[PDB]
Amino acid sequence: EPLYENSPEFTPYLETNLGQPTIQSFEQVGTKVNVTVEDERTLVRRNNTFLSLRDVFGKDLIYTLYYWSGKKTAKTNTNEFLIDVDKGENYCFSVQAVIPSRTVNRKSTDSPVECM
Amino acid sequence: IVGGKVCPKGECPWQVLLLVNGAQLCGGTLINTIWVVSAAHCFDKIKNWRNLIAVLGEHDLSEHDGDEQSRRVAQVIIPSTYVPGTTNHDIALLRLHQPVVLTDHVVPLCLPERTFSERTLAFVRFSLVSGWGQLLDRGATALELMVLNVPRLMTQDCLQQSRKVGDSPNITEYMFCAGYSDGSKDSCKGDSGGPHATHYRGTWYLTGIVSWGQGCATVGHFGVYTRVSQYIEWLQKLMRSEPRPGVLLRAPFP
Amino acid sequence: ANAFLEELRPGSLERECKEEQCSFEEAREIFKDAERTKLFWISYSDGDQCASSPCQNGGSCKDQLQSYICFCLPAFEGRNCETHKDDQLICVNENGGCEQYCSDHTGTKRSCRCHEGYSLLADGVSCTPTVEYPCGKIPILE
Amino acid sequence: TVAAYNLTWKSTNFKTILEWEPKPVNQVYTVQISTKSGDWKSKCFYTTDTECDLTDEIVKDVKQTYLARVFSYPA
Ligand SMILES: C=Cc1ccc(-c2ccc(C(=O)NCC(C)C)cc2C(=O)O)c(C(=O)Nc2ccc(C(=N)N)cc2)c1
Ligand SMILES: *[C@@H]1O[C@H](CO)[C@@H](O)[C@H](O)[C@H]1O
Ligand SMILES: *[C@@H]1O[C@@H](C)[C@@H](O)[C@@H](O)[C@@H]1O
Ligand SMILES: [Ca+2]
Ligand SMILES: [Ca+2]
Ligand SMILES: [Ca+2]
Ligand SMILES: [Ca+2]
Ligand SMILES: [Ca+2]
Ligand SMILES: [Ca+2]
Ligand SMILES: [Ca+2]
Ligand SMILES: [Ca+2]
Ligand SMILES: [Ca+2]
Repeated sequence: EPLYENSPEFTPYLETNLGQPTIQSFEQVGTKVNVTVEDERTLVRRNNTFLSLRDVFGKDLIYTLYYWSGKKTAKTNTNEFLIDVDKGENYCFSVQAVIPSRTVNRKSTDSPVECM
Repeated sequence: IVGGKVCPKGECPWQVLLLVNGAQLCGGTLINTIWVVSAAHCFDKIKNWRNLIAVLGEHDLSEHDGDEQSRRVAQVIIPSTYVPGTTNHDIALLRLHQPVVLTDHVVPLCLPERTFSERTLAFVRFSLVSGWGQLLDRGATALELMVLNVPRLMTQDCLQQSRKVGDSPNITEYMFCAGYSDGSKDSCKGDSGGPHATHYRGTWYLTGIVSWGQGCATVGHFGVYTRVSQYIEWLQKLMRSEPRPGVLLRAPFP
Repeated sequence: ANAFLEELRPGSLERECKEEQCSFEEAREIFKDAERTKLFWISYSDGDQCASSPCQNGGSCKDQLQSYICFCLPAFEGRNCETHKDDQLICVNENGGCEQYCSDHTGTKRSCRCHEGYSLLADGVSCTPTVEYPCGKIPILE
Repeated sequence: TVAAYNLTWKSTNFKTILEWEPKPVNQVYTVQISTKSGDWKSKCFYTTDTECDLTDEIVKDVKQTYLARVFSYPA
């Protein structure tokens, strides 16, 4: 028998790192701003099509938004935030993927910061 | 077999029963119409090399039906390297006096090539082991052929994972571990000589022989099987060799 | 960037860290608070590890923090999609797709064989019985 | 021949890479992967590398636990 070594066990769904999110866009509707997070593709393929992180985790996945003098936060179980803002003030935004149910590797890294 | 199920009549058709003057001795495995593979240690204490019968198509030891065929064992071939009262090189090749007749109930297990076995069969996790041996370590033997699914381990993992014990023989390269274990668990006394059979892409191969264990189910212990892949060339060379005149024959290995 | 002027013009993050490319202070001339500056700086200063075009064989590169991910066309794998799956048809790889025996040949393709009592079909990998009771089949289920 | 060591899983968005030491000297590696009750599947055959992409296996079912092992052979 050849010399061999065993690896640690690995459960992808629980242990794969979440990648860096990006912000697709933001739009204004009077006092309200819509922030859309890009669906990040995974290497899971359903029939010659790469699935998104939402397609794989569904309701297990949430996105957090930091915006801004401190910081405010918003959560969404979709890819969209609808936030209230003050008129004539310019805001900056950043998002983080979170899987609350996890014990390790719960949070992605923060997205690039975008500003109005 | 401990913790196994009945093998439905016909579904373990290469199981052999060996008797010496009517008494249950060991299991065996039919590999063609005249040749049976068993364990060397099964023959250590024989001295009636003509009271030695093979039975094929057996199921229920307590009723004789039309599927049973009996044959006299003409010859028992073991390695010269085997040593009675030890565990290494624990394999026997048996020539039947007349052929068996192949039926829905009596079919050989395929002996594989060495490389196929080492490179492919070795990495199929679960294989079946079967016999009429003890249902419990203590306990009694089975009347109906019993069968069990066991997972294979590489020796490094078998050592690192077996509970350590003062006077257990070494696992050699002519052996491989079962079983896991955890007590549920395994095979047992009286199953010896019987097959460890591996399924692959629609066909069944002999990969092992029931040999020994530290008792049964074996807690912290695994079943140990003869690593058939090491003996394939030796089996093939003897199966084409010319019958010697004695019953017991020690042929050189390798 | 900052020309003779330019800078005359007050702090923008436009036309100053992005239509051009900024130093860590042009970045706090702007954000003032520093969780906030670090937060911007982490991603800004990281750079595109995908610029070196590491993904081969038609793969697409997605940028990460101090790393990347290659997405591969189906016949490829590897960190950089460097591995042709089609060149891996060797007997150690799932027995070569052979149903029974596999034979490796340097110079040429792997060839499949069958046990006594079977012969090889036309598809080149499948075995079929040439006798009534071949080894290793259970008649009462076949 | 030396056993590989420091077997490490690198995974991001299911892109899953096994890494180990050491750099091989007159020895090559083969990798095997299975589920807890499945067959061992061979990957990255006779490589001189110290990594193996296992993405294509693990994405078959992301909820399974997998075990891997690295084999050392002399050249
Ligand atoms: C290699 C030497 C060796 C020698 C004799 C015996 C032996 C001793 C006594 C009896 C017995 O009590 N009589 C009943 C029978 C004859 C009908 C039977 C056997 C036997 O051959 O199986 C065994 C032996 O127990 N093998 C064995 C096999 C598997 C496991 C397991 N997987 N746990 C544990 C043990 C091994
Ligand atoms: C392309 O650049 C990456 C990092 O940006 C490097 O790791 C690769 O070797 C190169 O081909
Ligand atoms: C990025 O993804 C890979 C898989 C290919 O489809 C490329 O053409 C695409 O741009
Ligand atoms: Ca009977
Ligand atoms: Ca400028
Ligand atoms: Ca400037
Ligand atoms: Ca601009
Ligand atoms: Ca400019
Ligand atoms: Ca400054
Ligand atoms: Ca400036
Ligand atoms: Ca300045
Ligand atoms: Ca980057």
